[PDB]
Amino acid sequence: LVPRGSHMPPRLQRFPATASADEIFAAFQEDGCVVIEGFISPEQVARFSQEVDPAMEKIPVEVTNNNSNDRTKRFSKCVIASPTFRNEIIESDLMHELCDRVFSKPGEGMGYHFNDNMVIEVQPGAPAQRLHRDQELYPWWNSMGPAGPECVINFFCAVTPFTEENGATRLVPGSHLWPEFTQINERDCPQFGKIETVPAIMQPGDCYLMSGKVIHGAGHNATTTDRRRALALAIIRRELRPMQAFSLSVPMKLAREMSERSQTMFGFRSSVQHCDDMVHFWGNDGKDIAHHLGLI
Amino acid sequence: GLVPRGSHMPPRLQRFPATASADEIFAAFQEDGCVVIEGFISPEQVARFSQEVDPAMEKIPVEVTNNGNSNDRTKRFSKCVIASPTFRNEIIESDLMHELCDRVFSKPGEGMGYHFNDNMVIEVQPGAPAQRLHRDQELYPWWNSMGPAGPECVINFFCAVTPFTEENGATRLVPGSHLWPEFTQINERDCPQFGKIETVPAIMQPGDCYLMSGKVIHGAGHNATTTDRRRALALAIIRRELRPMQAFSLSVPMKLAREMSERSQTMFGFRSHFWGNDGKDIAHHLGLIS
Repeated sequence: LVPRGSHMPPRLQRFPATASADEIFAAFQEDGCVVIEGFISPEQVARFSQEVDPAMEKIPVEVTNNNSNDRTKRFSKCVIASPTFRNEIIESDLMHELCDRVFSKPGEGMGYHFNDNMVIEVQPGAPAQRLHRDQELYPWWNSMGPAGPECVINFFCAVTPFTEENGATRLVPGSHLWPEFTQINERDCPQFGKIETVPAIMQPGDCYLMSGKVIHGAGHNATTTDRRRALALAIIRRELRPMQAFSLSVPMKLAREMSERSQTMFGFRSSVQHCDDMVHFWGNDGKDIAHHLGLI
Repeated sequence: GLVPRGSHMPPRLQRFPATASADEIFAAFQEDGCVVIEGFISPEQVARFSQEVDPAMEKIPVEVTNNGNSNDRTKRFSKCVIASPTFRNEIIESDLMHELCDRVFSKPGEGMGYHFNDNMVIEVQPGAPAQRLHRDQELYPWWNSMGPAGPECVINFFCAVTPFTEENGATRLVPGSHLWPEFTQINERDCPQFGKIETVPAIMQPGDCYLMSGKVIHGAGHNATTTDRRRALALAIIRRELRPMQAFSLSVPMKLAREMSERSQTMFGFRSHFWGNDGKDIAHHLGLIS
């Protein structure tokens, strides 16, 4: 708390992973983003960081003369690398309940799947990325405005601490409700230069859940020694294409050891949509693709 | 000229030979939302395709349900690559199809902006009820909310494998419905025009197709015949950002994938930055790049 008269920056609500999902969903609806403390346990986060570390050592640091991949290591093969990720982290019931509240329709099953599973290590000195919305990946989505449905949501987990100085993500709460969704540039955004943000200060295992409609951007890692790690669990709706071809690069040995909802998340199993007709997305001539892969 | 002077002029489908300019076909497609391409598939290849899928079509039982869904007295079959050499080696390698797909979907400097949604043999059986009027892009349920200012979602190259007649269940198209100001469900509750919606049959010979926008209202007609099984081949093509209805890269044998050109590998998801592999083309891991 600050002296009376100080300006108050935007509110980023926070809940323990033990709070009711409806009370966390309620804050997600208000602000577009919410911090879930203890989403991952400190021992699970430590084990995951250690389990992906040898792959992360082999990634070189990309340094360039301009970007968002400037001094940032990126690694997406978490299912292959980390048993704690594939056995425990993706199996968070709180994650899946919130995904259902966002994405799933009645009588249709899982309305969502994985877009990506990226580990990020932001090096000391890495610059701050432009303000943007994640749904800009699906370029038509902004044109539907705040009345549009959700494209994507992110559970952005802290693996090491997120501080203001080591570059914690800067969010714009309530930007999912602005009347018009433009790109954030001088030409297109009238608020440009005048958009107040709030960092997502978190401890390891905390995550923020962020709508694809919310304006955000990574902060500058101003430190001397802090290599800030994050795990982005990016989840899209059933009808959108994933940025990783998990079902073609994850081995069937790991597919056979997954639960049915994890197979669905990675495309080892289909989902049934109802269109006036029950339609399989990602199916096989009227059957679940899981039959053919030997998973039923 | 076309209609007797003074009469109401109904909707009509422009027709082009397959040797016409893709620019001339695409102008028609933009004006009306659909266009016939005569001879999209050659007579010899159409015949070889039908014969190659016939055993797959024979092992498909005929439902007689009266439940109003799209499978009542309608056979549907999506394993054309696996079943037909002519399909995978010849029919999908039409330069005109890709030139048209490139004008609908591709942006400069980003490669192919499209891939396959489905490859479906649709054989309407004698007696089949008419299907509901719909837009194909209702499969991506938010798209209608964007209106005619929205971008293109899906297009289908709907090819006649056997003749399409007014009497055997030819599709009834509503040209220009891609420009109506509000895209709603086509039913009594939601559509003010319901019951006063002008359609046209797509009359076609084996090898003809119509290219149709996902924004166009259409529906199969009733097969009033007693023996005419109206066989069609629907090549559905979507933006690269959208999920296919078939998991073609998990069901098509790698043996067939290695015989595809690069562009057909891309159509089926054997080649990729969507659908990638941790920063690299998935075709590397699959062993398809040399």
